[PDB]
Amino acid sequence: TQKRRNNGRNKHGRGHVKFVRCINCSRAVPKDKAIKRWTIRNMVETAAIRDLSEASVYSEYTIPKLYIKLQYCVSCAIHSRVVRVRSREGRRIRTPP
Amino acid sequence: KLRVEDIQGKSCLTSFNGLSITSDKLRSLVRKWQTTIEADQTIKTTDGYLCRVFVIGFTRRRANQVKKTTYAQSSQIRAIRQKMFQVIQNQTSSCSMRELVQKLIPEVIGREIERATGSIFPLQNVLVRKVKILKAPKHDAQKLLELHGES
Amino acid sequence: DTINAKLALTMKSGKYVLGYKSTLKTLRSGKAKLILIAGNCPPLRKSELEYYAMLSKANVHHYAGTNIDLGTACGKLFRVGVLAITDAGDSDIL
Amino acid sequence: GELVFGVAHIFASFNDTFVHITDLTGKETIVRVTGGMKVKTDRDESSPYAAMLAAQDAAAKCKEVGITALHIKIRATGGTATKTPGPGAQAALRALARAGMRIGRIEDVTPIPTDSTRRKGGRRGRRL
Amino acid sequence: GRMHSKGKGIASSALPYVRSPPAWCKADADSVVEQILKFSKKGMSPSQIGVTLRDSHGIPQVRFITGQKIMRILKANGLAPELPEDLYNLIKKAVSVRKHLERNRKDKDSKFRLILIESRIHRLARYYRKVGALPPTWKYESATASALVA
Amino acid sequence: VLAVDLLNPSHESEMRKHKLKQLVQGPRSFFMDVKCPGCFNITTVFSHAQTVVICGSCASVLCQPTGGKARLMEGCSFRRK
Amino acid sequence: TKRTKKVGVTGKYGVRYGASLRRDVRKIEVQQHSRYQCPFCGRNTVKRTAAGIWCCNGKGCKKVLAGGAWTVTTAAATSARSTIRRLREMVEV
Amino acid sequence: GRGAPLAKVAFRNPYHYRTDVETFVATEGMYTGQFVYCGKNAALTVGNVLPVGEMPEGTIISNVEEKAGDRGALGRSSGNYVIIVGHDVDTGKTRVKLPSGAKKVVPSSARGVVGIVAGGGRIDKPLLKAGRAFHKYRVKRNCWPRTRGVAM
RNA sequence: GGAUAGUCGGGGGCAUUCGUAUUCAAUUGUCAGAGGUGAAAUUCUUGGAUUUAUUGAAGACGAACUACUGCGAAAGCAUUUGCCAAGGAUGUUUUCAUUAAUCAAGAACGAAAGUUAGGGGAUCGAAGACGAUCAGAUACCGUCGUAGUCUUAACCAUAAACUAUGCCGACUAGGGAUCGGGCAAUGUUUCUCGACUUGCUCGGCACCUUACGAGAAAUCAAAGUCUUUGGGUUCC
Ligand SMILES: [Zn+2]
Ligand SMILES: [Zn+2]
Ligand SMILES: [Zn+2]
Repeated sequence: TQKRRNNGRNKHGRGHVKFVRCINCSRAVPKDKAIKRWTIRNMVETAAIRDLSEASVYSEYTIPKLYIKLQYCVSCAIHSRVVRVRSREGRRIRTPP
Repeated sequence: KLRVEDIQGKSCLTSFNGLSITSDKLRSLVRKWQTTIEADQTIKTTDGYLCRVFVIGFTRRRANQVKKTTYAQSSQIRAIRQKMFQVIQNQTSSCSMRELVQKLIPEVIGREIERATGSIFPLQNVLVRKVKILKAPKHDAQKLLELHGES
Repeated sequence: DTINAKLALTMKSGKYVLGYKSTLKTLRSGKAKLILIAGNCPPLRKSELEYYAMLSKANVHHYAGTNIDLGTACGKLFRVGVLAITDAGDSDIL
Repeated sequence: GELVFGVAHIFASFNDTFVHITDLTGKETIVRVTGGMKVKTDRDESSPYAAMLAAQDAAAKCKEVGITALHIKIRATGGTATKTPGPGAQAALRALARAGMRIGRIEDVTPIPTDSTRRKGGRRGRRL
Repeated sequence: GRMHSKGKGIASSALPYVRSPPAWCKADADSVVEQILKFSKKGMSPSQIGVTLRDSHGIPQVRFITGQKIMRILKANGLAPELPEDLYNLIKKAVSVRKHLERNRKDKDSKFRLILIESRIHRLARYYRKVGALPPTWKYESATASALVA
Repeated sequence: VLAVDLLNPSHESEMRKHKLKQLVQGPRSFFMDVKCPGCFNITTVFSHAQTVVICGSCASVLCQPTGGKARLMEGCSFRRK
Repeated sequence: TKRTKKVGVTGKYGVRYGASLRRDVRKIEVQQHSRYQCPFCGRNTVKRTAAGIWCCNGKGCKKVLAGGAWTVTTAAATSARSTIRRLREMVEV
Repeated sequence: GRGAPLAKVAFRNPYHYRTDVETFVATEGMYTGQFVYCGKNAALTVGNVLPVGEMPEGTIISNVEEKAGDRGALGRSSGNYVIIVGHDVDTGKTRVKLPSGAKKVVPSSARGVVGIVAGGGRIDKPLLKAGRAFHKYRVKRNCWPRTRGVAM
């Protein structure tokens, strides 16, 4: 029974896709079949901005930030709750929440 | 990057050992739904210096563009990289390290390349991401002595 | 276009001769306007042919390709070392 | 104009944290303190509390040496690894700021690979 | 469908319903014939010359005026090539691919393309042999394909 | 819909259709006559000409072969018939 | 007639020396005794001699080429010539 | 007794009315009647002899001198070559990579022949019998065959 | 089918340029732990461990841009540049005129792993080596590490080699995105053309709704036009 029309991943007009590695476990996962998530974080805590401003120079200069991308396999994404099992009708909703 | 060259009475002189943009800036510049053009070139200045310069640019959305695509064809990318090449030679030919850096602080390369490449694609945020030196002269003792010593 | 094309136009309506002895005869006569030299030619022969064509005011073209490729473009089963075109005919090779 | 600047290469990993204070050049390191000697259980080496203690001990050592201003350079494992700052980097940075030392030029120097060699796991990962 | 491809392109030319020369085009049906003969004396392709009369000379489809095709006109006048145009062009392409293959020994894609061209040239040769446009003994040669093209 | 005059399609509908998909297929090109900006001769050129046309009098390039219609550069007036 | 399935030129060796060794000798022997094109003449009249000497027959291009033991040119020599040419062209300017 | 071919090259004596015939180690691609050039100002062409300090990095050479004037020591067997790894202008010395993988520093005046020693891959072919081994070492020395020590 | 014009493509081969990452080597500043795990344990480290600074070497690999996007008959193809051969679509009042579809047999290509040798061997890693683990672990876990992963020349011939869906031809409903081409805009913009937007059309990758229609249903624009059963043709 074909659960998903995509068969679990988006791939059309192609025969092979270069695989990548997971993060929590580092499993072999296809590039499209993986789960891509964005975690844009700051270099300090929300409560550490005041301490940094008191103990910084350069006239309260803008604190930088870190952009990193995470690739999760199916099992790790489900376990880490970044991706969860949905109902049959709700599976088709590809729009992010 | 500043390499220490000479030491003279509890004071060490430095020379330009290269420049690069920070990782935060580079990651902020690179984004999805756009095309990035990267070009490099090994250039020889007036004196015996070899420098590999790296320049990265990004295509610019016009304004009223509706599609979130704004890509560029491979032929257009090659033409832009050719534009990147001819402008680098033009702006570094008759320039020493003094004049090369002097054009480097205000991004003269970027300002004078966006106009040239505007006939192919708008482009934006064209910056010299890195420059690496490879061949330094023999300690440049007399040249550094003449250049420095003020105050 | 290409020299191979232009040679293709001249073979239907044009005067050309093959080989080294014949091209020397055409150059000595003076009716040879164009000479073509294969890439893998003897350098002494190339210098002699260039000297002959310089004296006879004929054009010299040492185009890319060995004598096998030249002969194949010439329409022959054998190897051709040098072409002497005395009349292009209806083409614009000259 | 009475500020002298050093460099703190804060190593951050999920298993341990390192506080490495040098001058403006990475050479001639003033202090090199790991988080494994402020606690003795071999389990909370990367804990924020242990990073708090290690960084403040380094801060006291730097203060007695005579180096107050510190440029900050956080670096994770990098390469083929998690590539995320450890839990102790934030605590170490907070302790350096709290101990009376000026913090400048926060930067990340995590080594990025251009699709480097394979990583351990054997195409199935660290299956648990 | 494409003979040796998955494409389904339908690009072609739609000949007009009219079968007469334009009003101003007083081609007089003989100056064009002389122009065609001159264009064939050099040895240009019948398709290429027909393009030249369509673009530069401004001549309509040559049949509507001369009453005969380009191939038929030159055949009647005697300037008939030894081989058909499509046959000669395919042999040229096959020869070029084999010359590239003998140099580049690690091009399996080019070898596959050569095999497709060899299949196409053989089928066309078989049709021409059946139709009688060529001598019955016209066995295509791989070693003397250079002879056949030129 | 369910009642369409296929024998006599709309003129606008035929225009917004492929040259082959019409009721009767036909060319969409045209032959035009061009005069040199500084001469008096006439030349017949094709809309989708593949080769560069050279005027017999003192003139520049008559047209530039593009993918579709040939580019016209010089200041000439063309008549379509 | 085919006259032989596998051994080819090696068939002079009979049943001895081992099949794998016989096949390895067969490939190299074919290369050693194969004709090659003369880059200066074009004729396929280049024969091996003394494992490194290659001579062209005929009344022309009587030169002797210094090549490999079994082939006129090897991959290492071709790559070396290519990189030498690239270095020369990049050092002339 | 040598796998690689040898090249007899005739030069012109710069001081006397005479010609000198040399015995270069043949480089692959060399032909009789070819013009070879030896000196500091020679071109980077296969078969020419140049100082190691006058050549770029990564070039493949053969018959390389360990010291300037010993007339060739390194990379002389068939199919072997030496790669110029780098240079050092101050106290001019060139770092090279030997066929065995060793890295050697030589003065930047030692001469080397651009190219690879002719003879290709000779050891790829099995000797296939004692007769070929006998004939190979007959023109070399009395070292074949060999009796095992445990058999004595 | 063959030309011809502008193209287009992460299509193929050869040469060639760049990138940091990993490991290793020298030297330098320093000393107590470093690694690892859920917790450990093994191993190495006051002889200078880990970390950090300079230089060099090795091979592997092209992150971010990387997309329900592109190319190739499939397997597969992602750094720059140059050369060679080729390919589809589009435009065309270009040429021949049935030259076409399907394939038993017959042949080319054919992931990864496996084989023969040469070169090369950084990381990972079959086999294997140790230490917790449960009653037994012998397997998962941590470190090391063999064949292997790279390339050259010869082999084979299979996988969930998948769209679990043979190929060619015709017809069949509504929408919006998307790649390539072409046509039109007294529309915007740019130091003669390019970028953006809109409309039409052809050729692809697809998506949402609906089910006249099909099915045992899941579902399907084909798996529809089939008890109202027959367009042509291979495999099973
Ligand atoms: Zn995982
Ligand atoms: Zn004109
Ligand atoms: Zn010869």
